[PDB]
Amino acid sequence: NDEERIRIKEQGILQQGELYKQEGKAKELADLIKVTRPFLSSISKAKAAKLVRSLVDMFLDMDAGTGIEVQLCKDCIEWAKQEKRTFLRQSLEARLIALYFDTALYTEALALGAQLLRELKKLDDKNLLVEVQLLESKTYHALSNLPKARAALTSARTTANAIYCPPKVQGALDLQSGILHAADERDFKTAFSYFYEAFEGFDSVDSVKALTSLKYMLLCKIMLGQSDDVNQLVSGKLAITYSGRDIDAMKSVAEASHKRSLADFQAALKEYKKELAEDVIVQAHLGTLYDTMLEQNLCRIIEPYSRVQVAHVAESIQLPMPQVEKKLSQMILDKKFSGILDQGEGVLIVFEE
Ligand SMILES: [Gd+3]
Ligand SMILES: [Gd+3]
Ligand SMILES: [Gd+3]
Ligand SMILES: [Gd+3]
Repeated sequence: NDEERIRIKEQGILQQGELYKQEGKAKELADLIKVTRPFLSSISKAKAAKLVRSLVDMFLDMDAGTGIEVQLCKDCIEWAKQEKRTFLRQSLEARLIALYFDTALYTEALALGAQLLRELKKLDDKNLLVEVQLLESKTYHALSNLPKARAALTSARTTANAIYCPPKVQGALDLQSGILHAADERDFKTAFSYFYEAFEGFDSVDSVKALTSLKYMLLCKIMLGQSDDVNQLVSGKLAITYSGRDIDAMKSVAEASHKRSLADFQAALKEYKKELAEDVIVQAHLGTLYDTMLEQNLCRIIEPYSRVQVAHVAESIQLPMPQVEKKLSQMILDKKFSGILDQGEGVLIVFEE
């Protein structure tokens, strides 16, 4: 009866907290957290955290107002400390770091991260340490500090060597390595391998992450100029399943690339504004991707000529000529093209490769 009426109670609380979340009543849920506190002392420290963690998770998926969200976390952490529930305090603090990150509150996502690690490093069961090291790698990268983001991730993967992780943890580790080889625009080749490991690892487990990895595999393939490969990849038995607007964007960019068409690439950037320009990681490579498209299109226009009017190239790509001259002279300077320019009577000469 008493091993029983407490179990029905745990259900009760979660279920009502669940109901508050659905009809979006943040105030009452903040109250539910405050009110359940006495109760928590009648169950194991371990079952306790489970409950408290579960509820704050409910609060943070509510659009409750960042400040109110952050408050509620500092409140529960405060309470956890003034109650000596260390494991839970720590795991609450980890959830707060996550919140700061998703909020763009990055200097504090570092400050708390800095604290919690000192603690976590001096202990066993490094599962949480991983969470936090990867979270650091994420936040350092969000702040543009590549070395210290690479540095944090190397730790994480080293920690994850002794343990055997859940696929979703593994997955995130491969997504990060993926992101970070790509970030300096320097190793799209191995960046791709991580994204493929990530994809292989997220597939049938977490399929938003799964889609994201695939998408990024495609990005890299494009970025390598290997956008022919893109079809065969999507084609394969497992990828098809993942059809959507994200995949259509990549296929559509891949296509502009194969066709060497800037006009198509402009078209695809604006039809797929959401899937591309608004994707933090894609958006990172759009700048230099834009260059390749311009160059490729220029090469395509130039290709039949051994000597061509700059005005002709300019009408053909539809850009002001002052600009178009400037670009071609840069390609010549940078050994990106084998020709020379008659600034005088407006002509570009092309040499036998
Ligand atoms: Gd494998
Ligand atoms: Gd190939
Ligand atoms: Gd539209
Ligand atoms: Gd004359």
